[PDB]
Amino acid sequence: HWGYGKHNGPEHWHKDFPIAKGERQSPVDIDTHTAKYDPSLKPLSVSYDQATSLRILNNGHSFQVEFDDSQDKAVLKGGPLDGTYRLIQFHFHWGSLDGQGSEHTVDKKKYAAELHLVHWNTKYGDFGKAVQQPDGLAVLGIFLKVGSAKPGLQKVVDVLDSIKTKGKSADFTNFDPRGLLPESLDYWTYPGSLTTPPLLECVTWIVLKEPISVSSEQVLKFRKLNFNGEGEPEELMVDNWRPAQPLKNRQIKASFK
Ligand SMILES: CC(=O)/N=c1\sc(S(N)(=O)=O)nn1C
Ligand SMILES: [Zn+2]
Repeated sequence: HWGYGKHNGPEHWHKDFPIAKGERQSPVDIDTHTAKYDPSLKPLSVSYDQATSLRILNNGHSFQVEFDDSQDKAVLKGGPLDGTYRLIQFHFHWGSLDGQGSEHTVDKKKYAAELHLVHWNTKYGDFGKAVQQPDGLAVLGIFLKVGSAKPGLQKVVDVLDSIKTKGKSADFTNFDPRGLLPESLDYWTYPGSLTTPPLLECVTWIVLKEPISVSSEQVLKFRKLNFNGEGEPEELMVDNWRPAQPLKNRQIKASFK
């Protein structure tokens, strides 16, 4: 099975998922001096006031918080998007050390972690259909840097002990994802892919310029999770990030000058 270890990590994925060597793979390095300002780009519209969180799960590759996406409760619109995209879950990627952990890089700089807010395009009716379309998903990427604690993240950090191993889940209601956003919504955007298998090239990536800061104690907690299931030999959940992929025939656009 695929993973992030030496024998089943990102450089092995292409044997089971040949699109790994595809034309619009993610993540990528964002070169700030060659990104193109596009003033036709609209401001992002984030409407999370009615979000309904349900559950948090250790999926063996990360942990994810799931939302009710049965109606237009929490949606993303605007930006480079046409149409409305519903939030279905968020998850993180992080490192073993503070100098690594993000998937995207900015002028080759890595961040300590990267938050992904995953949304799907409601014109396709459900998530499984949306991933088969080039404009099926929109993922909001937010960088984490180590510094001062983020209050809005503590409720997440506090329940990780209850989902330590693969396949564990816990009730996680009334979580407000607005507490995870930076102050500014300026962004870069490019067409790309899911960054874990099946690596489908169905994503409009929206990567926020401004990182959020978390404390060392907060990220430490991330690092105490386990890839393994209960009763199995312990393998700490760290470095669950894919390296930057070739940009190839793509342009990164910026919403800001
Ligand atoms: C949200 C979901 O069900 N899946 C995902 S989201 C994703 S990511 N990391 O956001 O590009 N990769 N995969 C496989
Ligand atoms: Zn992700």
